[PDB]
Amino acid sequence: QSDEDVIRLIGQHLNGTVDLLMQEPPRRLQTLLRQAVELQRDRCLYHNTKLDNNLDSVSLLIDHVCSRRQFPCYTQQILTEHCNEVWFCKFSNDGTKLATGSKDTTVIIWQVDPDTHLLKLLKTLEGHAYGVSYIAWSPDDNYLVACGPDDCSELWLWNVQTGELRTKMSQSHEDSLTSVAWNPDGKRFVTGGQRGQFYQCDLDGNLLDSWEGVRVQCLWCLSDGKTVLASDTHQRIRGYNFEDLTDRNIVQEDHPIMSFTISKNGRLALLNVATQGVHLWDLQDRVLVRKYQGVTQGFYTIHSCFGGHNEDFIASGSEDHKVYIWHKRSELPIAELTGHTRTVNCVSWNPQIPSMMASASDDGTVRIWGPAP
Amino acid sequence: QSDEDVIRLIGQHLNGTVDLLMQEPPRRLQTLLRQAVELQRDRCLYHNTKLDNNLDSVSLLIDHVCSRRQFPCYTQQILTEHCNEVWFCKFSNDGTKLATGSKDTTVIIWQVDPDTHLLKLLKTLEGHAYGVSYIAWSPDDNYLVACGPDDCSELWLWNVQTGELRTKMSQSHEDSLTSVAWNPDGKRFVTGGQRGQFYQCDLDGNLLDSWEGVRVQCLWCLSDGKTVLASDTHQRIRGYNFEDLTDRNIVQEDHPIMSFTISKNGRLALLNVATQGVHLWDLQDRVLVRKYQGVTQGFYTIHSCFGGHNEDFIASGSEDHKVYIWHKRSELPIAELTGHTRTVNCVSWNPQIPSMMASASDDGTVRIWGPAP
Amino acid sequence: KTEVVLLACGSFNPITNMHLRLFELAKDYMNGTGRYTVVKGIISPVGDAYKKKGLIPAYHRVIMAELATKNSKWVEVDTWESLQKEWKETLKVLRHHQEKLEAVPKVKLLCGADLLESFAVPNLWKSEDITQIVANYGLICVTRAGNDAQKFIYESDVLWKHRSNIHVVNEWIANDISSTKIRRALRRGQSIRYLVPDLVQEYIEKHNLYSSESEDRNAGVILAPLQRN
Amino acid sequence: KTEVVLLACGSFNPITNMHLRLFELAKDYMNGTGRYTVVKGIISPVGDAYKKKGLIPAYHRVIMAELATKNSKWVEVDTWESLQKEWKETLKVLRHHQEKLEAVPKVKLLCGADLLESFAVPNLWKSEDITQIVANYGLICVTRAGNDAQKFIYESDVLWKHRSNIHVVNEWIANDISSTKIRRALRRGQSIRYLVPDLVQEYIEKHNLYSSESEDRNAGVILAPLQRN
Amino acid sequence: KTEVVLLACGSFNPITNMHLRLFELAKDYMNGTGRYTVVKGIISPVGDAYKKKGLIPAYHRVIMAELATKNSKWVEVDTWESLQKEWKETLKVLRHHQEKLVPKVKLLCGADLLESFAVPNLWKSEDITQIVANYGLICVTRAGNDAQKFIYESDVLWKHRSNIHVVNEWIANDISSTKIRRALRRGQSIRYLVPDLVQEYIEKHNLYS
Amino acid sequence: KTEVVLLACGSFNPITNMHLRLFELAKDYMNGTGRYTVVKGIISPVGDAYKKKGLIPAYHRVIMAELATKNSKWVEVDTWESLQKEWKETLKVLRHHQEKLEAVPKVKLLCGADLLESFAVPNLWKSEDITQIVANYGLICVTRAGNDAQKFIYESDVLWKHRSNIHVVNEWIANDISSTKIRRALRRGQSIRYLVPDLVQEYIEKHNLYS
Amino acid sequence: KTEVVLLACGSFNPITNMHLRLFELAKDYMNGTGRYTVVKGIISPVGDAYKKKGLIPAYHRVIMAELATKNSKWVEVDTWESLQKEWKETLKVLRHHQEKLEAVPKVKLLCGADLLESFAVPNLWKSEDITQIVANYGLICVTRAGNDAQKFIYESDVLWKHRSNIHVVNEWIANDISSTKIRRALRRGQSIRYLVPDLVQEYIEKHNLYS
Amino acid sequence: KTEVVLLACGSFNPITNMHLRLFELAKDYMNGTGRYTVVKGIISPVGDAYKKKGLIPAYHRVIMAELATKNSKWVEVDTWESLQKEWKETLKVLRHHQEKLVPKVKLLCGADLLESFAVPNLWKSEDITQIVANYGLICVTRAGNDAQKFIYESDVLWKHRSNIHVVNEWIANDISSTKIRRALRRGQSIRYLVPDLVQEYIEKHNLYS
Ligand SMILES: [Zn+2]
Ligand SMILES: [Zn+2]
Repeated sequence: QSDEDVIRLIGQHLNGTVDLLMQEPPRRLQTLLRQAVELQRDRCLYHNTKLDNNLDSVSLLIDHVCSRRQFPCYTQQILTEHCNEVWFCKFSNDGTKLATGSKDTTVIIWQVDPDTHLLKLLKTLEGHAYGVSYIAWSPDDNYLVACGPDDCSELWLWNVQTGELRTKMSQSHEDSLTSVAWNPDGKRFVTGGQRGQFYQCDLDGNLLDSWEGVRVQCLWCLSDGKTVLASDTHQRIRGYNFEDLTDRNIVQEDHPIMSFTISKNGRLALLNVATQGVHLWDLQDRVLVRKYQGVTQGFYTIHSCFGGHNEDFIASGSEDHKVYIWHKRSELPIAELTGHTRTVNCVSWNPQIPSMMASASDDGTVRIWGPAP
Repeated sequence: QSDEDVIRLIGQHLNGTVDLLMQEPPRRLQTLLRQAVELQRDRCLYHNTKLDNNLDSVSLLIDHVCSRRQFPCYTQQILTEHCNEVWFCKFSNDGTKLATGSKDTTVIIWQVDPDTHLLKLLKTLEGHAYGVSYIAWSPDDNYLVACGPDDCSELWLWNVQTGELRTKMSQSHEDSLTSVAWNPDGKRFVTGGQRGQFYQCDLDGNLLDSWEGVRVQCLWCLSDGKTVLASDTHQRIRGYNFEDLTDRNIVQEDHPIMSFTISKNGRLALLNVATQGVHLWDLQDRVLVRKYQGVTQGFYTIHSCFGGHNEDFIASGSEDHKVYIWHKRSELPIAELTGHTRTVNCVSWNPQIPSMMASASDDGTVRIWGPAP
Repeated sequence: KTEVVLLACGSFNPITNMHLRLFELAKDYMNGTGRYTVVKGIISPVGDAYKKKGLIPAYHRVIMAELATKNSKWVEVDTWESLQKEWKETLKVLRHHQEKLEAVPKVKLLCGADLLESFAVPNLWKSEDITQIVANYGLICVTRAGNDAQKFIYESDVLWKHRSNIHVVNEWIANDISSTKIRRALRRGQSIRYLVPDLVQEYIEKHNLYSSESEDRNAGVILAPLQRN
Repeated sequence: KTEVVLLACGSFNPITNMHLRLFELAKDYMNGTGRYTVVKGIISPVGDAYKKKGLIPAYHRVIMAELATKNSKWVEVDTWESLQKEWKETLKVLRHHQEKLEAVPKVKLLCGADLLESFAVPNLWKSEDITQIVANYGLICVTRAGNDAQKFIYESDVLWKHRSNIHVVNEWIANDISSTKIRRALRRGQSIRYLVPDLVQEYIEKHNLYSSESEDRNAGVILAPLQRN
Repeated sequence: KTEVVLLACGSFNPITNMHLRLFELAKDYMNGTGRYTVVKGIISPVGDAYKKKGLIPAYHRVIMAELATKNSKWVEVDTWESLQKEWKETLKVLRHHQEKLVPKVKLLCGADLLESFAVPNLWKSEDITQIVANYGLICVTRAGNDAQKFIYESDVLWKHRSNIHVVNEWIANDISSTKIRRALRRGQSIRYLVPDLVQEYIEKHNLYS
Repeated sequence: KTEVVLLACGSFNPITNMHLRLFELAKDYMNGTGRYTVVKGIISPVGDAYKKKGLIPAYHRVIMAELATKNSKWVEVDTWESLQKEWKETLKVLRHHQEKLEAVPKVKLLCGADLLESFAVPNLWKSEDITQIVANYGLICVTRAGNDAQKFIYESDVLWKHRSNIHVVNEWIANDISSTKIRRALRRGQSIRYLVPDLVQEYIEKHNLYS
Repeated sequence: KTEVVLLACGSFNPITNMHLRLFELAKDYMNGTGRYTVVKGIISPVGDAYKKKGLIPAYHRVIMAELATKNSKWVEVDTWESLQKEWKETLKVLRHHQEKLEAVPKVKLLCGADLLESFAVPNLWKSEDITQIVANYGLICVTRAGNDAQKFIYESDVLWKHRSNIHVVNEWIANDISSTKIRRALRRGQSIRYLVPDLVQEYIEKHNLYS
Repeated sequence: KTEVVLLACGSFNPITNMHLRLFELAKDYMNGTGRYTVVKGIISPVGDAYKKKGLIPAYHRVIMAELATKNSKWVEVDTWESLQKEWKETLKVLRHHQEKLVPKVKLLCGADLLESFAVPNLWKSEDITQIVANYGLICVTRAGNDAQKFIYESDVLWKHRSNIHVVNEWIANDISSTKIRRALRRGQSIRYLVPDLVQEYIEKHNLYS
């Protein structure tokens, strides 16, 4: 019966001396092993979907698991150096540098030592009057643009090489500039405000283009070099193209869109929603994919991010004084790690090093998360 | 490498002459086959979780699938015999008989021929003044109790053997009796109304017990012979025990509970919810399990049921003039089969024959569903 | 401080915005005086034995009131009164709720302008009942016109003697969306949105509760307290 | 029949229940007259250049109005007016919306008791503008007191001559929850539940919009139309 | 533009200036509505079969109305109700004139008859609905909110609200018949209250004393 | 008993039934009080020297007033006031008519309920003027509401000291056809028949006075 | 000029400043018109034969009224009405006092604004009774609102025919201390000082009349 | 039970029955509240430094008030404001009596002073808040809704609403000083409007003519 069937299958597979073994469908033994490997990958919890998917080069003696030793779960450094709050924090494009923007007057650069993956203050920048609320790094990490709260009528452009303030910009006193986005060309940026200003500006401080009629909250310049995604007030994200003056609709929601981020593949959008949690939208099909369950977020600006290898994990902050991490196939959270006292608003993930994470709190801590000891 | 590892595993498994085969962990080849079989079962769509789960007696030459030939998808008979509406329809406990309750004056018994699985009228019962809205069969299918709409102050107990009306019951003219439930002893029944009557009555027409303070909508007598589950007005299902006068809380919801059914195992509760769809609650842990997505149901009484082998499929009606079926592991519907004109409210499944289904409509049809041709 | 539980027993046919704005105002006033602490409010619709004109059966109104107070965190819809076979006086239901609260907050009756004016209608209230209610439990009334309530308290003598237990609450943000106007608008076929919670409105048109036949259903029948007294 | 698009341009600081009950009443009346077919309504908050007293910035009010009209199936919150650098007169915004609707329904201004009374305030309206508005587009007013509107139309002459385009709509279910009283109650610390949609209320307490500092922000500054005229 | 005929069915004991002002106001409003055209107005005094109090014989009132309307160009007096020996109803009279008269007839009244609709159990609701639906109503009042208030409360009137027109009057003119009779009883002069010919007639015949 | 002559002033733009009814009510009250015998009434339209208030030329109003009173018997129209090159205070008119009559019945002024109010506004009437008017000739006030006139008399000190020479007559018929309302009705082309004497209506229609 | 004697009736349970102020206002008005000379005022409390309305015995009220008018000069308390075994209509009281005075000044009744209203309710007053009262003696009505009294006179035919014998006096001080309100204040133990003469307050406190 | 002293700061030209009725009503209400005890009431006429119109020399008014309050058992008249040669403020006077007087002082007024709080830019908001918070207010008004209306509109008053008591008066007594002066000017008798001793004093000295 089953034993004879298994013996027959093994004898067929060994044909690739079975002539004496016979006395004593297409290739079928292999596909059973492939299905077992597929189930093994499915049951894996902290999986990684690159070089491990769409492959048939896995061992068979021991069941497949992925290591969670390289996974941020243990706090290491509490960079208590600011005074009032740490509103924002973001890693550079190269992974070497971190920039944390506080509440009073400071954006601080922390350099990591690749020998030991530990951070140290490098240089400090002052002069901001109403605080720092958004930071955008240049594509080559040579300049950073820093913008303050909703009533900041000017923005400061810096020079990370030295710390000197290059030409600041201010079109008018009655203005608001909250969001910024760099261009892939690395020589222009698009700034936008809540009042209605939606500009297109040169590095030296000139103005190249502008629009009217749209109250933009968050911007993002696509890889095509021409399209800019903007968040509206009617709970939409729309694509705007200059030199064509054209606009198109790709996302519509039922609540304010507080913040959004776009993956490096330019395919998915991860966005926070007020009175709900975190949503994921596919722009090609304009279809909602996931609705991750559980974040205490009312009408408050809370940023989230992608992370892991091949953009596999989704990290976010909340008002529970905790930090949430998700795997991109599950409703429920993976690890509700705690440690903060006040609220957490600008959690971030290292782009290059896959095991460094930053959590900026409301009490002035920039707690750094890495592998467990 | 992999080829040598596979050869080594096969050689080890064949040890249960490999001595010449060597020249030319515990048992590991078997568990790979078991995992492949588990994945095969997982990918199966119209699965059956009995005698096929918790077993290791499946063939390995051809991938596992379950038949769809035995699955209700094609209409066969349109029993257009009533006049106004067909409010209710239910199969007997033995599977041989069907009872359909109309709007004007009739409950009609249809007998099935086991040779060809086809239905024919057997006997008719008249006398009801305000219509029939709920029918309950005796445990041995010897009597049925019929109750009308919300203002029916009397209920009719019949005799399926002959059709003679045994003692009808009416305690008072200012009364309402809508829901009924038989006892496992087969000699008493619990009736209940919207006004507040909640009785415990003998077959001959006497009264044995009663409660006060509860407006019951739907009742269900458990297998323990003492406990009765009742649906309240505060969106709850509570357990009541007589001879102890005790009550306990097991279910709480946020919307009216229009109807509910309890599995033969006395473990799960399948219940409709107004302004949402169909919910499943585990009574032991008092935990919601599933929230099946998509049924057009406002403030209207719509009944659903369990079905299939080992209570595997979940069937329900809706106001879309369609009928929905679900597998008990998925959010989305399995087959949104259509055919009706007006609304569908009392869909039912045969208890014994696993391929017979009844759909009672609002235009006077009792459409019978069976296997596709 | 002392703990107070507000109890409202009326008709609620159907429930509107004012029947909840009353609770909000009462809680505001009681917590603002620095001498009380409101912890609960109760809605108790009256049964069908009241024999009023155009009164729909009880369970419809109970389900309406339950739908209205779905989001509120301190208001319940207890329904002991409605299930009694015979009509129950106000003193009896007050006593029942008070003695249930023990087997400690004090229960206080929530009232309006109409009931204080109805105290003067002959053969509608027993004097012993009136003095018991005003001098054993309490009475809170919210009115458009403060001077009308003060004047009516002044004219009598039992109310004046027990006047330290009657708190008059003024309200300046006007709402007079009475039930009769709601029913009249609903019969014609207008829209009653933004005067009732949405679920109540959807339930109303789903069941088609209010029409001329229901409106003209109790004509000439003596009101229940009058017949008994 | 003819198609009507109602346009309401006011303050909406903050939006309350009447600002929607007005649309419901207007739709009821116009569909019941048997000569019109209302298909859309528009809310257009005024910009910050109006220089009124205690006016919060525009985007707060726009987001409030968007939250309020989330479930409505025929009401939009278009905001072309609010983004203009300079103050725009009523005739200009009416013309803009009408000519946008083409590049056909007729747009009709939705009004109340206050604006028809404000027509008489000197140096607040140009006569050419008044006659243009009343005899080219239309005017609908809903009032507590009908005779006040009729009397006001009677006294003038242009309004009387073009009186077939002014429809007075009476309302009998009272609601006068005005914005000033809402702000006053919100400043003290009372509860404004069941007078505003819940989302607006939660957004209000979250941001702490209304306080004395926001209230005393425009004192003595001449109102924008008066300065320009 | 439809052709409409106005009908007044009152006691007219006696006739004063306010009734003719009512006719002028109703015609002005109806022509200015933009969809109507008034062609004829009829005054029909109530007969003496009513057996009321203070009601003089019908021939005197008919002669008084004939004197009053002599100078008008479009108002006429009909003398059929006075000659009937049995008290007929309003609906019967309206039907009779409609058949005798194509233009449609309409009824002239004030705020008194609209209120008198709503007294407890006096008129038959079928009679009210036939009067309102088949013929119509013009309700010229000195107060505007009260007529709409009465229409709102009454279900039949609200159901047939399209056949009722209320005309606001903004000139105070309250020359009721009772006040005129009281003034005449004591010898007070009523000149310029009543037309000259009919005042001279009353002074000559000593109708009231 | 004593004789008395009633004199009324104003603009009369145009004339309405209200003014004629005012003479009739004043005459009835004076004959009924049992101490006087009214013998004459005089109407004095204002001339073309007053500040313009939409006032048509004097001769139009004068002939209108004559057409109104043609049927009457004891009412006359005096054109002396209209034929003057300078505006005259009403005290001068009272004095002139009294002097003409002497060349002797007392002259009593006729006024509405608004003159009593105007007596109190500051810097409009001289104290000696009001003293002369109320002490030498007197007033008759015909009002729709009598309480307000009594209140106006009560506050003013001169009127209270001379309260015996002021009479108040109640009007129990509610008809106040104000000249402004009828002028507005004329402007819109409406019909004013039965509110103004027939001859005056015919004349107004013929000459097309207001447009 | 002619003489006149003012007579007032009622119950006076108790007596307040309102009634004395009514006497003073009537005297001032009557002397101010320059046709009369008031010489006396009489108060006649009702005796213990009327239907009870919470009325204390007659002698209490009589001595209270005497205590009130002890300081006054031209006001007297007549106890003939109280010392009778049968209730008497006010016409009989008027006749008796007029006969006593003759054994000659005219007697004028004093009444408030409520007697005029009571004159009109059906089946309470005989036509001949009102005719005699208004034609032979006359009334003086002291009212807070004068328009309503004039309206009440205007409708009633007998009063209009005898309107020359009815006088109306306006009260410009708003104080109406009704006996019912002050009785209620006494019942609750509150203080009524400065609303009633000091001697009467002391007497009421001493005997504890109302409780 | 706290000890409270009532203070009246008015012109009192002249004194009439309503002021003493005010004192009686305020004492009755305060004792019947259940938490208070009145021990003394003070009347302090305004001095002659005001330089107003119709204000007689202060010594005459002081003598009049002394005559009026002679028979009372708990009311006294204070004569400090009259003797001051410079016009002092209300808050200064309240402070002076509080230091001279432990019982707390409170102010007696009507509906006129509560309204006069809200005139545009006359008082200083700090002054109003000290008066209301430190001392208190008793507002014996003939109208009840109006005082609460004024308290609702004013933010300071609503903030300090616990130190303001409004007492309703249900007996019409409107004997204002202006009406008394007008009556005295023309020789009208004012007996039973004003206490007997002070009326005799005025008649003897011919204060008003
Ligand atoms: Zn893995
Ligand atoms: Zn399967």
